[PDB]
Amino acid sequence: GWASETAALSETATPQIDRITIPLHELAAMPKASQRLLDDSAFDIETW
Amino acid sequence: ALNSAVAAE
Amino acid sequence: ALNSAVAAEGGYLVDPQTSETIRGVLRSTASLRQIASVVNVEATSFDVLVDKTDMGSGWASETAALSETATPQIDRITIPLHELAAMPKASQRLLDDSAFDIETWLANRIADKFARAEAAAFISGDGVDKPTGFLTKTKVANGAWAWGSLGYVATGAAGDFAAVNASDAVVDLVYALGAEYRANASFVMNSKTAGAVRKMKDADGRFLWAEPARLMGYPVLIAEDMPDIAANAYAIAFGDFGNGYTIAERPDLRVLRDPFSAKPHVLFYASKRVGGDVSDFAAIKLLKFAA
Repeated sequence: GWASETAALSETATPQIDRITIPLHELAAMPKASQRLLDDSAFDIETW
Repeated sequence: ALNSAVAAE
Repeated sequence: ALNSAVAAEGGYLVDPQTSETIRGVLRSTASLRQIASVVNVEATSFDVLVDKTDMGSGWASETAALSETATPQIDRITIPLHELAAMPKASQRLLDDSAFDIETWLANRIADKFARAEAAAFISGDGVDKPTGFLTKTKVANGAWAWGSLGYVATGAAGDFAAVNASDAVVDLVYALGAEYRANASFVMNSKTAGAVRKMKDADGRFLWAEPARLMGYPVLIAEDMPDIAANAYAIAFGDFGNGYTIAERPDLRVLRDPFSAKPHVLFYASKRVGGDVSDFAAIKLLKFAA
């Protein structure tokens, strides 16, 4: 508030804070590749 | 004295 | 830029000049401090050591075999040294915008009010929390005078001076006070007992008493705290207050500004501490109006 030349001047306010939690999940993919296919093909499927 | 609002004080 | 009389046509340019120092009403400063014994003391109390009796002398003969003689007994009177506090509340917006030095103005005014308020304690103050004045000191009629009391002489009629002869109670009040105490002794009255004394006159209409306004060659302290002429009042006192009344004090005016409790204000707390009662019971006589 402003002020009154004759006032109690009470405690006004204070920011009530909030905590936001970033949960930090994991992102995972597991593709299955055949041990035949990974060996006999000409293409580098392991890096593809 | 007291406050500056009311003149007589 | 026309005339200064009307405000609109150039009357706002004239900005009236304020005073140099903020004045005040000038109340009575006659406070018994200039007639009593002020002692600086940094303690809780003050103990005067008086002698309530005297020794003995011999006039020893040529062949006398002189024996013992008296040696006086000694009274300790304790000055309690109470404190006197005042705390006005002043606004910070005033103190920042109020070009007069408001802090030292309140200091002057608090010192004035303390010098005025300790006078009533010096004169008619009681025991608790303030100096015990000389009026509240268990008066015992003169002639039957012992050490633990103040003497008085009585005027006669109940609410006035004596009808047949006046100015006699005053003069045997003077000559019932002791020879050495009258070297520097003073009357203490107030401003409307002094008026009633000056209004007394002889049978012809001429007032019979002849800037300190002394009475019969003795100075007069115009107090404002002794009672006026009542039925059993003690309106006029007289004596050697420089030996009779001991004021004990600290000669400083302790000021603490308090910006925290009253938060938009400043709240100067100023307090000196001062005490005192009678020290020599023979040095003050009183005027009772009883009989």
